[PDB]
Amino acid sequence: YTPESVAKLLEKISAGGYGDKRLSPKESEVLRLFAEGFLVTEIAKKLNRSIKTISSQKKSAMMKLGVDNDIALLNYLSSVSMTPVDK
Repeated sequence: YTPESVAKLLEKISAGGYGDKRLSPKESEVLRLFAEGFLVTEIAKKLNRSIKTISSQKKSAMMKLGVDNDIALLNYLSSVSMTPVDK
């Protein structure tokens, strides 16, 4: 969720993310729960599905946005500020 030195590093590596102005519906749901706290296991159980279709969906958001870490997606949603939770 929130480390301290990989989080200051990752917000310095990406620093923005203004390409596509909204990310796809299931991309935004899987990222909203990852950004809230829930992990790929609990995000799949909450959305009523397996960890495989969640992992393909989080890897579709990771590869479309251009990141190489799960914490880098959490930085992305805080950097753009899509949700009102500052995190």
